[PDB]
Amino acid sequence: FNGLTSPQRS
Amino acid sequence: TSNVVLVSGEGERFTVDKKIAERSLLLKNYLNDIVMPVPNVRSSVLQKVIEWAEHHRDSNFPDSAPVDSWDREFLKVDQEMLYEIILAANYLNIKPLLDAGCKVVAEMIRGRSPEEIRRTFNIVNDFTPEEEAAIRREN
Amino acid sequence: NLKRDLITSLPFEISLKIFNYLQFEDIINSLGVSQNWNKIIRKSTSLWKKLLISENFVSPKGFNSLNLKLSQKYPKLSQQDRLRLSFLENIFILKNWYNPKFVPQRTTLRGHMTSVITCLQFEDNYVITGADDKMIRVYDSINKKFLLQLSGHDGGVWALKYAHGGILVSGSTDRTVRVWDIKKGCCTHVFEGHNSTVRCLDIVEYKNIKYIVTGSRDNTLHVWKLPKESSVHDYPLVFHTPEENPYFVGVLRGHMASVRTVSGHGNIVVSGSYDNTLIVWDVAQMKCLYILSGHTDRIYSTIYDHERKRCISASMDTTIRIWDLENGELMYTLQGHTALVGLLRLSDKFLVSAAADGSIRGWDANDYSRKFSYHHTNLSAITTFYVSDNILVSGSENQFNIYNLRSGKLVHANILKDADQIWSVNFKGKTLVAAVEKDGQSFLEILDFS
Repeated sequence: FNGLTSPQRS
Repeated sequence: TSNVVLVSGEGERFTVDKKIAERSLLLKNYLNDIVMPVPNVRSSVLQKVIEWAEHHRDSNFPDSAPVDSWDREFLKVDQEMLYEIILAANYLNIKPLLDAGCKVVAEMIRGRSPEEIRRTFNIVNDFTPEEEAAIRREN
Repeated sequence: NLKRDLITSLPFEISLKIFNYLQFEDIINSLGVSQNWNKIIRKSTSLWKKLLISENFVSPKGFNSLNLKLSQKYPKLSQQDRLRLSFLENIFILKNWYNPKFVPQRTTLRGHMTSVITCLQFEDNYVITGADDKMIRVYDSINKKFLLQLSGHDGGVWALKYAHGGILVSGSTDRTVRVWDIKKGCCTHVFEGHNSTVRCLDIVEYKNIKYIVTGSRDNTLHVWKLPKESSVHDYPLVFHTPEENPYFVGVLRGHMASVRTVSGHGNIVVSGSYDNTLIVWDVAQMKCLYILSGHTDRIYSTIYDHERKRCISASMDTTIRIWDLENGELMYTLQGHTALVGLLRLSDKFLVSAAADGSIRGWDANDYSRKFSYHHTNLSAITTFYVSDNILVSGSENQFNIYNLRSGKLVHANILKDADQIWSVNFKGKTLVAAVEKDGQSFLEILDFS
């Protein structure tokens, strides 16, 4: 985990 | 090397090296435009100013910093004398001396209560009992 | 005897010089010495200006804005008294932040339906949060309570920006940009146009007109005018097509990958992308000014330093780059992290960066010399931090830390001990807010340092 949450692919 | 003569308000002549005396920006500008009057400055006060200037002949000043140990002992005088030294430095335009004197006055105030400050300078507490409390609670 | 009231006797400017050599405590005591001393001290603006500046409560450039704000708050006080009252309040608050034996009052409030909070704004006595539960929640930071939930997005909310007067803009995975009015408790505008997730956004004001700039996973940025308030509808005003949207300005194409970060001021906007490049845009001309190439991996964060006309970029390549926006040239490469650098903040004196290895670095905001260095002891990735000239607050898994930037020392490490994650942290003055996770749920934490 790099600390930065990201949305999932569309 | 040449000298200038500075005359105190008591009419007393003080001989001092020219370049040393140019510590006073008033004197320096006076030459640029030899005896220079220093009206309304007591002899003993002028004498102190010169002593300070001769001591600091090789001193370089900017441009908060604390008072140099020689200055602290030199400015350890009675309040009237300290007052007049400050006024003379201001008249003669000697900023570093002016600064030093102001730092010494601030040291008299530092960490002291209002009552202790009053005793130091013999100041009358002219606050009414009401106004005194209102100021304490932060105006 | 020979005693003399030197402060009264000396010319005003000289007695003023004396007070400038004193600490604020001595100045406060001096106010209680006599009516004349009291008058002399409350006469100077500069005295209190200097103290405010010396404690980093304000910058020279920020002074005018502070003064006006103070006039609005204290209409019937002189400028001098305004500045003194401001200073006393600020120094009281700061001392609490710095006191390791001080503990703030804590308010814990329900968060979102999901445990992860994606974005947080803290302005104007509002705390505003977004999550992947498609909701936006608004809180009152004064009374420390929940106000209302803003619903309408058909996808998760991943970007939020507060404008003014209870107006806010959001970006979502539903590809829409939404404008909200808090005081009406509804969405006023839905702007469509993006062909993918709105990943980031900023709002700029140029020539007294506010513009919205939105970065997306469609590799583009869209520019929109922020709609003005109404006087005396069918809310929300939906705009399915950009060309038929009078608030639509244009599209900024240039990036070959998702636009991850955006930072703007006035007519200048900087975007950072997963294509390892940044672009400096002129949103007045809708034209590319510079392409900042050189990073060898994804750009995760950028700041437009408009005061110095520079750009700061943070990358997965572990480097931070400083760019000169007068010529588009590289100035400096900063190497103080060994992992993804995804977080940047700029205070008046510090550029601050945080990395996925748990490291945090402070650089001088002007010459980028090293000012401070911190590391979360569990070596977990930094998820969030916030900073001023005086205080750093940082968060990561199981850790929430408050640092004194003057002494360089940790003040508190356990205030939010029960938190499992810190998703977002923000503070101003006496109020510190954090969106956290605890036992599979999200909460909003509010800490009060008054």
